[PDB]
Amino acid sequence: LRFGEMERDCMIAHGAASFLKERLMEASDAFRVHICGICGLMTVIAKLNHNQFECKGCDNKIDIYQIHIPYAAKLLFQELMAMNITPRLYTDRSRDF
Amino acid sequence: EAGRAALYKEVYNVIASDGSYVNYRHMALLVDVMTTQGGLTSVTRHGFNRSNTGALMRCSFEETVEILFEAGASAELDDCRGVSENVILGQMAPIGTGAFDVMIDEESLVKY
Amino acid sequence: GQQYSSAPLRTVKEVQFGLFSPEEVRAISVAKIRFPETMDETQTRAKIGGLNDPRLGSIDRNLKCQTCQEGMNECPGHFGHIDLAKPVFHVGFIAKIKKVCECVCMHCGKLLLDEHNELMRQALAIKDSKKRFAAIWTLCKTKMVCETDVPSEDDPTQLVSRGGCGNTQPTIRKDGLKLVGSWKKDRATGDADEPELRVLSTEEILNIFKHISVKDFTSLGFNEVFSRPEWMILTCLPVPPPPVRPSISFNESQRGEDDLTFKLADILKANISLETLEHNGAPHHAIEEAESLLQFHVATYMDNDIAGQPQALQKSGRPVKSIRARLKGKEGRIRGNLMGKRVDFSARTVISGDPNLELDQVGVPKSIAKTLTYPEVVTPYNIDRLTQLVRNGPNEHPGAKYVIRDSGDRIDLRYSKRAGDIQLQYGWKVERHIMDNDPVLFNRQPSLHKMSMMAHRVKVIPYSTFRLNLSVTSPYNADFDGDEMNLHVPQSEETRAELSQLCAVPLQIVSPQSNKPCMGIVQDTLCGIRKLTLRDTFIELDQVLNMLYWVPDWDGV
Amino acid sequence: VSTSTFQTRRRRLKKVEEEENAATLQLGQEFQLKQINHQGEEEELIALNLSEARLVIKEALVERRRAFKRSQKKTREKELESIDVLLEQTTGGNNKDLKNTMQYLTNFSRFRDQETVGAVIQLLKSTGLHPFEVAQLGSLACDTADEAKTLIPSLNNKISDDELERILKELSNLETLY
Amino acid sequence: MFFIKDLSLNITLHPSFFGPRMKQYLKTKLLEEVEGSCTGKFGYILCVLDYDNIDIQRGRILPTDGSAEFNVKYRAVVFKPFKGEVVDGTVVSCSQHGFEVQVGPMKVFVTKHLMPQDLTFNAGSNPPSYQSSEDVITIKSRIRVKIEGCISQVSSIHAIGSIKEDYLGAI
Amino acid sequence: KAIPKDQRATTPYMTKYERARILGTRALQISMNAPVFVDLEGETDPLRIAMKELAEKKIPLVIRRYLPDGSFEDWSVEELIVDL
Amino acid sequence: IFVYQNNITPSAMKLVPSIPPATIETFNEAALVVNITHHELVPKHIRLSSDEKRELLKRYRLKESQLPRIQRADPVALYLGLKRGEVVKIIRKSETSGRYASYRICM
Amino acid sequence: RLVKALEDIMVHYDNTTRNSLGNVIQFIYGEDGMDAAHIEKQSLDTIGGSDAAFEKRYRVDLLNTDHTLDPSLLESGSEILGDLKLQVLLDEEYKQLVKDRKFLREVFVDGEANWPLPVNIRRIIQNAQQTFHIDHTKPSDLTIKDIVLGVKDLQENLLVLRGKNEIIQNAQRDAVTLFCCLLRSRLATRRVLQEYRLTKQAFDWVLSNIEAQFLRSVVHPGEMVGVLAAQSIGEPATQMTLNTKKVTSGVPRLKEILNVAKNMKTPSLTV
DNA sequence: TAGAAAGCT
DNA sequence: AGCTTTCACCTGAAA
Ligand SMILES: Nc1nc2c(ncn2[C@@H]2O[C@H](COP(=O)(O)CP(=O)(O)OP(=O)(O)O)[C@@H](O)[C@H]2O)c(=O)[nH]1
Ligand SMILES: [Mg+2]
Ligand SMILES: [Zn+2]
Ligand SMILES: [Zn+2]
Ligand SMILES: [Zn+2]
Repeated sequence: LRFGEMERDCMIAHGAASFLKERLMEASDAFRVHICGICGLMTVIAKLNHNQFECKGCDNKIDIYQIHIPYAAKLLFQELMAMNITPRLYTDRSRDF
Repeated sequence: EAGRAALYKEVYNVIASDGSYVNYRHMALLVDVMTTQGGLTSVTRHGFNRSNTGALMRCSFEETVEILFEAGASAELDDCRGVSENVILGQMAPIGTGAFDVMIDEESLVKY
Repeated sequence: GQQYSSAPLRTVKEVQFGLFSPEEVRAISVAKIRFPETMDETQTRAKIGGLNDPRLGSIDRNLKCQTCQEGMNECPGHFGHIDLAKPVFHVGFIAKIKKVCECVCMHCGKLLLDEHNELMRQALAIKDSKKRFAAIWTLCKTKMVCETDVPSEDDPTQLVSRGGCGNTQPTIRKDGLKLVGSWKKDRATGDADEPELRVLSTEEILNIFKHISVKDFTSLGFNEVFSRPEWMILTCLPVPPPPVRPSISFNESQRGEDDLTFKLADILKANISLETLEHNGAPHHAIEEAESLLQFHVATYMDNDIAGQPQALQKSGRPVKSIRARLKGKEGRIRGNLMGKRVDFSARTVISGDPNLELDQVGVPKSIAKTLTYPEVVTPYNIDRLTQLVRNGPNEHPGAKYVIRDSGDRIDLRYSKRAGDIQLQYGWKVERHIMDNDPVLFNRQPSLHKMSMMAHRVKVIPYSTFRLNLSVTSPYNADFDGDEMNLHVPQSEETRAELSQLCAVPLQIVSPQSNKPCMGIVQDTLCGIRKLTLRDTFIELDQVLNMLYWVPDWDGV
Repeated sequence: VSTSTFQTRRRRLKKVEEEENAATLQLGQEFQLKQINHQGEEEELIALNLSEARLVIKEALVERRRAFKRSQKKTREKELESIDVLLEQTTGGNNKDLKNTMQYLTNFSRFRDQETVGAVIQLLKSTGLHPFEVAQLGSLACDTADEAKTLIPSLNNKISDDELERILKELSNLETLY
Repeated sequence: MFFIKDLSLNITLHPSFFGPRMKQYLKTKLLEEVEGSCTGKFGYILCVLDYDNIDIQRGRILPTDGSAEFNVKYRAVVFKPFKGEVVDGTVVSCSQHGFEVQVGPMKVFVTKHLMPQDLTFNAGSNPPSYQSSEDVITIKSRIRVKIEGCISQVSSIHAIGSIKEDYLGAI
Repeated sequence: KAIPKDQRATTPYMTKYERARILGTRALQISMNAPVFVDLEGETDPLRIAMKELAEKKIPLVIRRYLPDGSFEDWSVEELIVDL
Repeated sequence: IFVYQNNITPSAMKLVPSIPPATIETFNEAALVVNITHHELVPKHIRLSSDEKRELLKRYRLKESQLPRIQRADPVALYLGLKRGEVVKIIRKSETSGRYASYRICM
Repeated sequence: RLVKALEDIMVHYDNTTRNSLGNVIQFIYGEDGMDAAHIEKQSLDTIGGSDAAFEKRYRVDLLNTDHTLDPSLLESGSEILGDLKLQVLLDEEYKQLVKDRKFLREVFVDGEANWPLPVNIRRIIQNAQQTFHIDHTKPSDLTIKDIVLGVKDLQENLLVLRGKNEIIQNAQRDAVTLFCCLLRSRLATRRVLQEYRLTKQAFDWVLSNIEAQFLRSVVHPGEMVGVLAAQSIGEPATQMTLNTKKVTSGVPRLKEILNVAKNMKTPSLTV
């Protein structure tokens, strides 16, 4: 069934923070990517069986994180990337405000 | 400041035209929202959606791709403070239930 | 159900937007993407070491990925690349590319105005990365000459020599995908009367952009790290992997490649024409022809719905669907796949009202209850109850559909040979039926209210309708003239609490919208309440006793 | 999940330069002379001598045994068997590295006592050398100031041949006669 | 060498352990992971110091599962080798190719060529030995090696060394 | 930065959301076979054990109330008034 | 302040920013005929001192940007001779509170 | 449009109303800091009527033989007469009630007395009456100090904003301004004693309830007011259509407004 | 389906 | 400079 844009809105009005996440992720979409800590991209070769994780073209074999995002966003990211845009994802912050 | 008063007067006048009653605060907020930027910032594709809120938040209304192309060009940094950007990322929004963090205190956990 | 990964699990706190550096595109790429040939190793069903898996993502399903060993679910795609024969404008940046030229010298790469001009230092002052560029542009568009010497920040007699280059600046306009200028000229001080009308090559603009000082471009929209202006022009094109452009491989010996798989092939094809065209006996006009064709294919791949008419249609008359169009709202990625989603654990049926239902309840048909499942953790509290639901089966009401071990493997209670002989274990999950008094989210689109979605109490009933209490009609805007409603089931003890503690029908009784209660006594009850409470209305003892008993909390008095 | 440090530096996109490590005291980014203790305060790098180190571990492992039996309420060849006992009690055993480290430290230790090691630490921390040099001068026994300035090439101009030769004489006097 | 580095690990507890013997488990889980560990960044993490005063901090309960993340602030003894470092160690193995020397937790290997020419291999000896016109290097002997280069390798940091230079070799 | 317990300014009373979240948290934890801090007087639903834990103010949870700027105020469920 | 009848030529107006720290203002006689401040909908706007402002900002943990903004050109900002960065405490009477204090920083 | 324009606004832990940027929209939610749910249209008795009727209802003069409270009202009535000290506390009272009236007539200029306000005071006194079995014959156990002072004290406890400093504390006053006007209007000495006929326990219970009832009424930080308000203006606009001088009105005027349309359909001045 | 914000002669 | 030229449109359910 559809939990459309309007349904999301009442869920916000309500404050049901987790319930909104649950519908969007667990009760739907939800995927697990491996991202590089240098260039916040899905570049990571995740051989999660031999515990090796690399991002050649960073040569990073250390600063790798695991993130949970909707498979649509994973898609959206790759889509924008294919159109020469870098949607870099960072697990830390720097601005503060 | 007078512009704001007129803006609400005229807003309220529509709500009360149908006879219906909406509590002051609501219209007051929309009026205040349009007002705060310094002038009459419209509830349009080029009025509010033109402000400095996050790229992912703004892209979720009207200039979807066009926004994301400018995002890349001016190398924008998304706050991930907005509801929308969290919905997109599939993270618990900082809304109601998510506006604060929960912690265990080993101290009290020992007291009991 | 994705496997355990060592990698520390975190959340996104920042999204750093930027542009792909052709150097990055190369580095990150697990292959190039040399052939337009899809796959079929010379008709042999299996991917070609040229397009869609020359290390890439993975088709086949019963085939692990060529780079990471994961395969299908667990394996996001791995990007590819295509070294273009000649640089091409990115269709989106086409305007900014032009607006950048309009601001800088088309020969030396220095800003057409600087700190020596008053209005410029004032426009340069502006803190906003877009508003700065806005003012900078409107100022520099009209400056048609790169100045060698400018009057000093003190006197007009002693003119300060800023940067060099005297060159006249072209007047740019677009011919759709082509940037063409018109240099003012001089001939006996006047002329134009007839100017110099040369078209600006991608490669020239590219070179001028490279020469734009870091300081200069940072004063314009740009950023030396993530978005240099030179990166608006495409040299190395990133090839998206299968997940993006799936091969919908129907039956067996039959393809079903995505529009984008054909558009990239079109680009590949267009590139090899231009590559050999210029390596071989270059008939020069035929190059500026094979070039413009590549600039088009790469253009329409990203955005097919451009102003300059040619719709670039698939050989079926139908236009080729751009990446841009996928993202474009009310359906498509952002709006329809991310802000809105199709969801599991949801039910919809025709609604009809019940007077012998409590306000906060919802009649749920036995079929829908037998379909909808809650994941419960085998705790010493329920350990007993749960085994009985598990024993009960997925076919008979208070029962369960699955048992999920610690081992993260599903037990299909429906078919499993051990459906009886299944002793539980704490920490396991019993996916049980939706039972009486579980919280659920009831909904009626519209959905213009905080109130158009409320949390109810399940009360399983016969017959195929959702049975709601009549007084809770008004806040949904529901009627029973053919109306259907949605029901969503929470999954965590956490999300149940969310519904129960915030979104429940009794909590919603008083509307913040209008500071007045949003539900009341309606229809039959409203009609009969007048009719009952007139001075004239009297009830005989026989009935009084029945009326009394009918009230559930009656004192017994 | 792995361990992090006090050094917070944000290398956003700009990966490298990974300038090699040498005895040009160009140690890691992590192994900076100017490091930071997790109380927020800046602190000089901690480098140890094979004994300053042996005594550190032994002590911490000993106080662990103390705390473990507290929470339970409700001669070189001879020191090797002695340490082997403590490790079997405090360490996970699977940590074969610490076992090897303790045997190496027990056999290659220059100073037997906490008084001796204490006194060594005084003598050496007078010099104003970079903790690495200071530890290496303590853990390695040298005679000629040349023997030293060759093995610790980081010294070279940092100290008078005679003065270093004075320290080396004093260090030799300290060496606990096994 | 042998450093005292201040470090921090992010450990995630399951709610089953939200009892009073919590700090007790957390501290023992830290020592599980961290102690014995080997990173290229900090080298060998051999021993966790000041067990009694390990900094727990408040643990933030994770949004969709009861687990709570603790950044356990700590301090330990680390051994991270470097090029140019002079190390005292004992031989382990011996071949035509060279000899492997045990220096603390790690092994430094010395090539037949990273040795002075006069020191020749002798296969016909129990166990194998490297014989010079003065001294003999064999399985139990002590050596002072100059680390020429390091390789960060999973559970170890192997290295190559020289005994050809002055003031180096057997001792 | 972390506002000190004395300099605290937020509602001394627990927000409708905090209450919903602590009950939801304890319930999820209790369910995940966590240690129950109260006498289950025949109780078997984690959400009712959660309310019981909350009614005796015997929940070891701490609300970190972040402020617009970033600074925050730490409050205990043991100290937050429940007029809700 | 220079109250002009009909116009000030662009020749003359170039002399307006010439003499700092002193500031020059121009008001069209025709605008002044009626006082805008006296109007029903225009409430009490008050200039804040550098100290008053520093405190307002501190007390509400604000960055100057985070403040509701008054335009430089605002009929009231002109009346009061507001300058970029100066704050106005705006006091309106509320149908909800009785009296409400707003704040506007300049642009 | 309204929702996408407001979504990110909510009450933060300082009673402020801010967006994703954290830019202040409102300083205190709905210029009073109250949740709309806990508000009922209450009557500001003080505002209307003759200055004569006002005098009759609120004036206590322990120095005049006719304007004292008859000892039928309270036990103290006999001993209360002529007390200059107490009469300064009532002069204090009546001088504030007058001040209040002049202010109310400044705000609601048409003299409209019915305003949506928290804590139903009418009900509290009504409920106290049956809760305590108030004898509309016998005299009260209250003092003039019991009333005048107790109400003054309750007011200091009606907290919306907490912070210790002028900026915040002065803002606290401002938020509670109108409620207090009503509180004083409905809890004046003559009123409490003649009309309500409350005992001390009754009056002490009325005060403890207004206190609690008020504190319940304040907005909860986290409250998603962006969407709340956007849907509150949004939903009615839909039932204007989706169901069954001459100026442009309804959906088109609303559309005209939100867009901030320059060239409007029916422009007009009201001179 | 019609309304403003770019840029045109 | 002023007219021209240029650039989103309700929610879920259906075949
Ligand atoms: N959001 C939308 N709601 C719609 C739409 N079409 C119908 N409705 C809903 O349908 C309902 C009105 O239904 P009808 O036209 O069938 C009403 P009926 O003539 O039987 O009624 P009375 O109101 O009782 O005189 C009302 O709740 C609307 O929300 C639509 O296109 N969009
Ligand atoms: Mg209907
Ligand atoms: Zn990377
Ligand atoms: Zn792969
Ligand atoms: Zn030039």
